[PDB]
Amino acid sequence: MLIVPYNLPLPGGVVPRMLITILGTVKPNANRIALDFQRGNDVAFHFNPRFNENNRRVIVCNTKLDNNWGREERQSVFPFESGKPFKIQVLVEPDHFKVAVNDAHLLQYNHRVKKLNEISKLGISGDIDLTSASYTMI
Ligand SMILES: CO[C@@H]1O[C@H](CO)[C@H](O)[C@H](OC(=O)c2ccc(C)cc2)[C@@H]1OC(=O)c1ccccc1[N+](=O)[O-]
Ligand SMILES: [Cl-]
Repeated sequence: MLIVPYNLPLPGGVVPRMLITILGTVKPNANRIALDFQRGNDVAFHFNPRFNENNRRVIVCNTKLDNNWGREERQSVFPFESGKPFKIQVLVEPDHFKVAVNDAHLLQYNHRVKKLNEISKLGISGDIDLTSASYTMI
């Protein structure tokens, strides 16, 4: 078990066939989770489950450039449950991040930040107990 917020270094950034696995349990009164794939201060890929946005559950994805949030991509398919263990897998492909939760495909997010080899940190934060965060080459 790790202390959140947690920074996972991604040395030399990400590359196609890099599979990032995040294992954790959602806290019982969860409001939000965030994965932030960072290129310095920019967020190439913000993955943000929201448990209570207007009494709905939604996943918000976005990019932050020069400290400005861009256009949101939203997904109502919401595989997280308060109190339950999850696995998030982010598979880097040539043109998008592919996200599967609990071995079920969830969403794709097209690369807005092009410099994948400079996306050198993943921030993990929010209402989770973090069990592990790691990556491998498939
Ligand atoms: C102004 O809205 C932004 O949309 C951005 C993407 O487009 C980011 O999701 C932003 O999240 C943050 O940057 C953020 C929020 C809180 C903390 C502690 C750290 C970062 C932020 O999101 C929120 O603050 C937010 C708004 C409504 C419901 C739930 C949340 N939320 O889960 O924080
Ligand atoms: Cl870029």
